Amino acid sequence: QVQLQQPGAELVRPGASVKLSCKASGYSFTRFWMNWVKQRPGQGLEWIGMIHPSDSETRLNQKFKDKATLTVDKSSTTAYMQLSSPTSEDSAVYYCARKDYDYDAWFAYWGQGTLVTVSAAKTTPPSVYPLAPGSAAQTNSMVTLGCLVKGYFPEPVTVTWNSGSLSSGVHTFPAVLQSDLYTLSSSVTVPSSTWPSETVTCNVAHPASSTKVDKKI
Amino acid sequence: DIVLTQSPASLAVSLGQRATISCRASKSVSASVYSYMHWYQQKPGQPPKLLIYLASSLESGVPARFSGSGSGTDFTLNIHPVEEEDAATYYCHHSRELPPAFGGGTKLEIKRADAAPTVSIFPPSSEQLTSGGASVVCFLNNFYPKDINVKWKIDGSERQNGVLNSWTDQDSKDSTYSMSSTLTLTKDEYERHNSYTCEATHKTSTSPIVKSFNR
Repeated sequence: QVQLQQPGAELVRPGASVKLSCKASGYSFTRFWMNWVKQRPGQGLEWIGMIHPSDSETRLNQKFKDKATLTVDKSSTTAYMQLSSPTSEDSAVYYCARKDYDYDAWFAYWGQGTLVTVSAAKTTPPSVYPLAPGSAAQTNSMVTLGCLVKGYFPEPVTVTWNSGSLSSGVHTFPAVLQSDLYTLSSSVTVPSSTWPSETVTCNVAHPASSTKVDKKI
Repeated sequence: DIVLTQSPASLAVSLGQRATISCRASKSVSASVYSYMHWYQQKPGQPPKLLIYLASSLESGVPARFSGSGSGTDFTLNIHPVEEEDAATYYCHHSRELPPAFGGGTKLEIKRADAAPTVSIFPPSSEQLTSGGASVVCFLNNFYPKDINVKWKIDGSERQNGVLNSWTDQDSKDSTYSMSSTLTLTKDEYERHNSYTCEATHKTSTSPIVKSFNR
């Protein structure tokens, strides 16, 4: 199974540099060309640069010229892209894809993606809190619960209910940036007969800080 | 180079109907009767996925309802019949010249009947109050269309400050919308008031939907 793996996210300060890795498996590494794409939320897709892994021949965009440096490691079957001096505009998700050439060149596979946040702030792990109704009139046969995730930088953060045991009635709301820290909430709706017997837990995981938080409602 | 202009920027089509999205190129991508175009589908939090290549050719594994047509500087993406799972952001790509670029994007939405929101309000947690802060959250789920407004009323008086609202995207299977409203206050601000009310203004209810609790 052809796959392109990438890190979850990367935090960088203004004026510094980053090195991103794209790992290919299940297929010959040098037999294809590695390409990079930039996606900033709301902006859409933007093309970065392509490279020939065998000879390390590069073609870069006039926009990204001198901003990015492409290199490959043929021993590890991994491709690298170095970005110098990221700015507030350079914050975005980066993808690496294998472009398949038959006549026209499309992308048959895409990487996992890496979120690059340019900021001077330091990683803050999230603080999870349970949300319980504590009251009701017995007007509903379903029980709604919620979980608050606040005070964490940078994005993203994983939120599941009972380690993903409940895939239904779950809603994960996008995060809102307040006071340099992101805050989101999530809700789950379980039958009124399930809640008394079964316990509902909020499973939160922060990849950057490598912390896992479990709070029972 | 070759620039792509997609119109419209957002489209809404009812289930069972046909969805047309145009991708116009500044210069001709046609080469030897074979035009360079690619239609990609990207759902939130995922990389794009190929649907039609060479503008005439459906990729193996993609449903037959996806198709494309056109030549030269004019191309279209036709989805008939549209399904609830088809809501996503579509892109068009051109390999003809260098550097390659992608279109502006078109967000497809499904048209259905209206739905009223389910309002649920959770008072601040005992753990958060121990730290000195207080956060009251109000969840609104399964309401269509997305146009809605929430108002916080403490002891019968409205407070517009300290509110954080977040709207979700269209649910693939449900095709509904959900939002949450967070009103942050300190421990003293929370203990000096009793009634906390969350209300919702939606086109399906002449009067706001009242949900509240007493400290």
